[PDB]
Amino acid sequence: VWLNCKAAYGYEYLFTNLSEELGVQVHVNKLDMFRNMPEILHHLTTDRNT
Amino acid sequence: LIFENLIDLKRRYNFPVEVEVPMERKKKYIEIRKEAREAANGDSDGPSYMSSLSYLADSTLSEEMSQFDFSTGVQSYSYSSQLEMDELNRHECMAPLTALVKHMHRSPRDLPSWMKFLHGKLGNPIVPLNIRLFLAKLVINTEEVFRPYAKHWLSPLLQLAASENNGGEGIHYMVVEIVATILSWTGLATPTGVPKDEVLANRLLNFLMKHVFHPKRAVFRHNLEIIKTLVECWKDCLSIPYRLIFEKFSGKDPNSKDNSVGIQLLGIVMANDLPPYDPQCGIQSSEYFQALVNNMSFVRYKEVYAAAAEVLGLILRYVMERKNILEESLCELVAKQLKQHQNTMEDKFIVCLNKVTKSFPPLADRFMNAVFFLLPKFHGVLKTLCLEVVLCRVEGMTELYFQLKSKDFVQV
Amino acid sequence: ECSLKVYLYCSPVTKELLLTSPKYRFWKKRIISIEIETPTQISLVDEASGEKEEIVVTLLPAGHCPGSVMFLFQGNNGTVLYTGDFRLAQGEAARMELLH
Ligand SMILES: [Mg+2]
Repeated sequence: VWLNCKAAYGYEYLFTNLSEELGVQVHVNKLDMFRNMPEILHHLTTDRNT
Repeated sequence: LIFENLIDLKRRYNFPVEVEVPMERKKKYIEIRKEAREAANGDSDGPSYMSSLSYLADSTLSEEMSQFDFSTGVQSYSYSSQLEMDELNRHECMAPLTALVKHMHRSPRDLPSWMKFLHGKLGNPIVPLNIRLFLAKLVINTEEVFRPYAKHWLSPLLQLAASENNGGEGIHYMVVEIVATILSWTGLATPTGVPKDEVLANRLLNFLMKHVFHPKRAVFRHNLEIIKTLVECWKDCLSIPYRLIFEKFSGKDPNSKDNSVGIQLLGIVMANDLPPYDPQCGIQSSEYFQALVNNMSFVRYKEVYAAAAEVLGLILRYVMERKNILEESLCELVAKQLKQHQNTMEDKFIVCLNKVTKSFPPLADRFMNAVFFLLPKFHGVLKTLCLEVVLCRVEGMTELYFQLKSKDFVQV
Repeated sequence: ECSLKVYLYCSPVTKELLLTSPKYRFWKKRIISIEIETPTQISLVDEASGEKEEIVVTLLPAGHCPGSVMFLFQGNNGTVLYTGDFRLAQGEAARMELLH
């Protein structure tokens, strides 16, 4: 499932809740920006095998 | 044997930390405090907890909107932390056993033969954990028929909770459930007579204050609530672990909120009219109160410096009536920490002074001139806090009307 | 690089999101993050002349994106509010503590 999100920030709620309700981790380009935000970092992944 | 046959004795019973606290889970502790405060004490004057300990049924608007903007997203703490819960209630013989007990109950009082057997199987720490957990759940589901005999069942549940090898790690739902049951039983039986019950309650309190923190705000508030009601019920039986609290509010990190937990624990201790320090611990009075007051220099998070100022003010008010010999040194340290940022930032200074003088008025007599100087330069809530600081000391002032006239009080 | 009293105030999450970008890392020493619902006093000191002016700002959550906050200023010219790209449902304006 692709998620065509135009804005850079604002859709983290959808990502986190989908990850919590499905156990799958959403794929994004960059995630180092959330390195100090544990509740968001553990829901994103750079691997393309998701 | 008959019980070890109908129990697995080998399944790792997963007990997760309850996250989604229901609405009755709060009112049960509310009514527990209501009973232990008037039905057994008869005073009807609940302890006035600090502003940081003011609780609401629901969550604030900031908590609800934090799901989108992540206002609390930045990792500020540093503590290491981690229906599929009632699997014991989903046992084959669980409901039949509860029905049997409820039927046979209605079919200084001493325990009958079956209650004697249950006590021998539960209180024994060598019985496997699964059987003791099943018996605890049975007592929970049938607490109404164990109340007239709760004087005997107090110690087994206490030593089961205080045991280091419990069901799960941390404060899970079984712990809070048995604690609520025991605190509901406190109206008739209290751990005050047998020193074994005293040491069990002390170890339980130490375990509670050891794992009180949890990144989720709701379960953290729930843990603070259960610790609060436990220390309120057993106020005359517990020795406060001041060493753990000291390590809790002494972090020496300007960009962390670790000291907030210790400050809130100290506030819970102080709200029940308890001593703020006992020299039995390895920490002397100098460094203890020094590290306590040093929290007012952490001017990043209000939950640290404002809470520290308020709890310090409560401690000063307490040592004022008790006529202790450390009131002078504490007041000097507080005045020094206040004057340190009286001129640097001057916005945290007024907040800390208002938090201190909220319970210790006699401290504002040395900063009245400073607050009168700062009054014309403040706006918003800061001017209101300055006016409140002026209000806390009005009768003691010799001639006040001239200063207010000079500070354009009428247009204020 | 020619001033010392000018700063950039924002939410801590906004600071984290801004300093991550390499193009904005020159603000690392000039950004002052402010907690939400914490009335702080800002000094509007002039660089050239030693004139100064104090104003009280309060950050309110916006519910828009990580780090989105409001700005509530209180000074000599009254109270003003800046809700930049906010999101509030009906009946939630009566629940903001700092606006009451
Ligand atoms: Mg926007």
